[PDB]
Amino acid sequence: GSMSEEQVAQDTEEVFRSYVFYRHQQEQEAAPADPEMVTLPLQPSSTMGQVGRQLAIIGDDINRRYDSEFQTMLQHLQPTAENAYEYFTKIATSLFESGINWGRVVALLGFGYRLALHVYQHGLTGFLGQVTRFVVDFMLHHSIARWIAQRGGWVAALNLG
Amino acid sequence: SYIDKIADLIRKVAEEINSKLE
Repeated sequence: GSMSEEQVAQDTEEVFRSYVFYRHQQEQEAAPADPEMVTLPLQPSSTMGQVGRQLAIIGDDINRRYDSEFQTMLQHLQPTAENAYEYFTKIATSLFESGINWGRVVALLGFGYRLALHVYQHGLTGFLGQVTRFVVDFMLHHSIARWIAQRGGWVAALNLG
Repeated sequence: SYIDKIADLIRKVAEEINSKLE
């Protein structure tokens, strides 16, 4: 059968944490990095570490074009540890209201990156571990981990062309 | 309402990512 949703949940933690680290580094000559970002669940050369890295690279030009608008919108929302679960949940639910596709799955990683970075840079709170759980649990509970598993896991995102 | 505006922007980014991945 397919890999389990539990396996995809583990893989998602690895993809997200790698993604966050490599995304911050590619944006650093444009925000302090949360020191927790250098702690990964596994070595970064693992398969899921490579997937996270490649997804960060693929999105670079897209994410740069939307930075100013997202920065303004998050400054207005003022996410903190006290409201981040509510805002993450509502935004993620709306992102997936029409169904699942790989762009939305990868965009959820990007939103998690921006949310964690804002809470740290502006809220002075390290919240990366918590946002990691928000992302993993959201995917588990809204059938996304299952959808991923049934397509062969996260490596599928890099193999659609 | 403002949540919806942010989600709308993420949905736009997602379609750009999807196109690039495909």
